[PDB]
Amino acid sequence: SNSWAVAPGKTANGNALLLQNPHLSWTTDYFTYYEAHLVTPDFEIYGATQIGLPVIRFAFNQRMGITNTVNGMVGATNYRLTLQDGGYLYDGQVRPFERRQASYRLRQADGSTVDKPLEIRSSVHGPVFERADGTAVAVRVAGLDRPGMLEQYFDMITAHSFDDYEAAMARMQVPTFNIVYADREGTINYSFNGVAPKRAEGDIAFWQGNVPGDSSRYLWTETHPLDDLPRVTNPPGGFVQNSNDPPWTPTWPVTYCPANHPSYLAPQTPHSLRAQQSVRLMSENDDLTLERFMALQFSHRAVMADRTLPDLIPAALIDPDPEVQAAARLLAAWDRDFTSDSRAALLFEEWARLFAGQNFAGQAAFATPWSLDKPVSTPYGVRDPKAAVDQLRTAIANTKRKYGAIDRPFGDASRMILNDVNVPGAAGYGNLGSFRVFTWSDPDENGIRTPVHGETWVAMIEFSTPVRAYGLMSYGNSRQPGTTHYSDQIERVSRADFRELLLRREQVEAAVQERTPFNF
Amino acid sequence: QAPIAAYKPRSNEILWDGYGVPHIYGVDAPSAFYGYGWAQARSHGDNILRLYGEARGKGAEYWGPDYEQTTVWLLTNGVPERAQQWYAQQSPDFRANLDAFAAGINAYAQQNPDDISPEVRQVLPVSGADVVAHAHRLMNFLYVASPGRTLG
Ligand SMILES: O=C(O)CCCC(=O)O
Repeated sequence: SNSWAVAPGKTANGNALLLQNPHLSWTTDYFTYYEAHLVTPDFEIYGATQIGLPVIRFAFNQRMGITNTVNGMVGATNYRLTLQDGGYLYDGQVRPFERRQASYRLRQADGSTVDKPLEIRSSVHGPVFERADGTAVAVRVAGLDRPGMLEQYFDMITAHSFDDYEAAMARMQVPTFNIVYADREGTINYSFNGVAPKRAEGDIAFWQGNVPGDSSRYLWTETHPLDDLPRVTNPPGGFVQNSNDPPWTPTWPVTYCPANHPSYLAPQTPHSLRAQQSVRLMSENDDLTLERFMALQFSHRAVMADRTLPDLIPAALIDPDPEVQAAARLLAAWDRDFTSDSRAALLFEEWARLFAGQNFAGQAAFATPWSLDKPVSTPYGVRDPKAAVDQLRTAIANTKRKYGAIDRPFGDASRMILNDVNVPGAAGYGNLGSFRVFTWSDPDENGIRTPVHGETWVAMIEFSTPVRAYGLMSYGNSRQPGTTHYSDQIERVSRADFRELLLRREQVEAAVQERTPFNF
Repeated sequence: QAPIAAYKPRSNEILWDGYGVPHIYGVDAPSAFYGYGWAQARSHGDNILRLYGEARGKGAEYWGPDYEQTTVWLLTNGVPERAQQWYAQQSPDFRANLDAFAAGINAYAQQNPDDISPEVRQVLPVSGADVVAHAHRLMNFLYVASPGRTLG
């Protein structure tokens, strides 16, 4: 997921700019976004949200707007229990478990339902589960006493000022997410939100693993107020952003650093290349227009290539295998952008899978390690070019096997197929540096692949008066059997041809295709 | 200077555009939420009902084996019961909007029984607590505490 908020001073017309760009699975049901527009005499909200939610998480109206990315707030703890004498050892003594005998019905293949017993054991920590390996784990989830999640989002998106907005956020009812804000008043904001347990020791990595469940020493009970969390408002840079990267480069120049917060809040790992493109695209550009802003969102740079090809190519060219040489020349001529016509893209990917692991996040193979002091220009280079060339050798085999050739056109193999619409793909994996994202699936017997996750709801809003907004939903606004609104937007996505989002009554009335009057 | 004058809807109606995007207009909050619930049932009714069913911890009951792991995960963490509590702990105003949302879904299924998939019919009628349950499952037992990280 990507998120951008531009301050007036950094734009041409003087109105804030906002980008809603959540990345989620295209198939998981509870991750499906829906686009809607609500209007009553006292408020207006437009935007997308996961199906089933009565409130719009990615919203905007004539006054303000927000967006969300994943920050992974470690809001729960998995404790390893030390079983002993029917109970579990805690603070030197054997404590008994809380036991409740519950049950549920299991539907049978014949239509009937068998009654199945379910025992629920709990430690002072929380519910206990037994992993397949035999490890007894107790999960303690923070914020179970915050029932106002839905109303907080509702009050946040209907806020009449940044002040009211923050006040709503301060209730700490939304347990996670990075949230970005922007309004017609000119304020932009980034907030590493969520309910974080107050701890006296241990870094995030410690709390992300199995914490010892045999001592009150690790039993947290309180949570941090909104003021303890990393946040940025109107920074000197004139923008804020987050692309799932740790909250350490929310803007440029930064307004804080890791040392300013407890070490268990977020990680301090190398920022993905997409995240880096994000910081560059915003900081490097000034006097932005809505159009230019939109154009920047389409960025699909093979950043990984700029970091490795200068070292890989020369090394490959000296290899005796003529095919490795040809591959080297093919990659050398590539403009390093994931376009439909790129004959080198697929090949580069395959090598990347080996050079940096399947998820493309591996760091072990760079000559210069990542550094927060050079957050958008590291890691760099190839550590062992000889090895890398072997990896390329293997990649050539893999590319030919998967696609039938080392120089197959990216867009010929990468397709976006919904119902009977089959359009050419572009852009790609975020970890390779592509900002606009399409996590392509493995190919089928014919080398064809489609998006498994990536761009879903995408909108860019300018808070002028009236506001101007554009957007697109990859998989349409409906998945009900036989609907014509599932595959009717993917063709436009393939051309980055965005729809103007209609907020004004007159605009709506002009585009209405169906009227459903109702009464409650 | 000041935002463009807001629209004052004088009747409850949904204006759908060419892409299936619903523009829900209500004379008040509850009305708009009802409209929102109707639209969602229209566009994603089957999966919403199924998910709501799971949030009740009825996954194994309604659809068998393939939904049993999630049922155990949600029951052991008392999600469906906590959803009842959270629902009851809502401010009267907002609880009214949630009731309206569920009513909109029920209403749509009522007026369009043919659009609802057989397997998820038994879920109906849905309630405000169901809306709370699902949201509670999505936030705390999917995003924050996934069953994968606990079990491995
Ligand atoms: O907030 C959301 O809707 C989830 C998507 C964020 C991400 O996965 O980065």
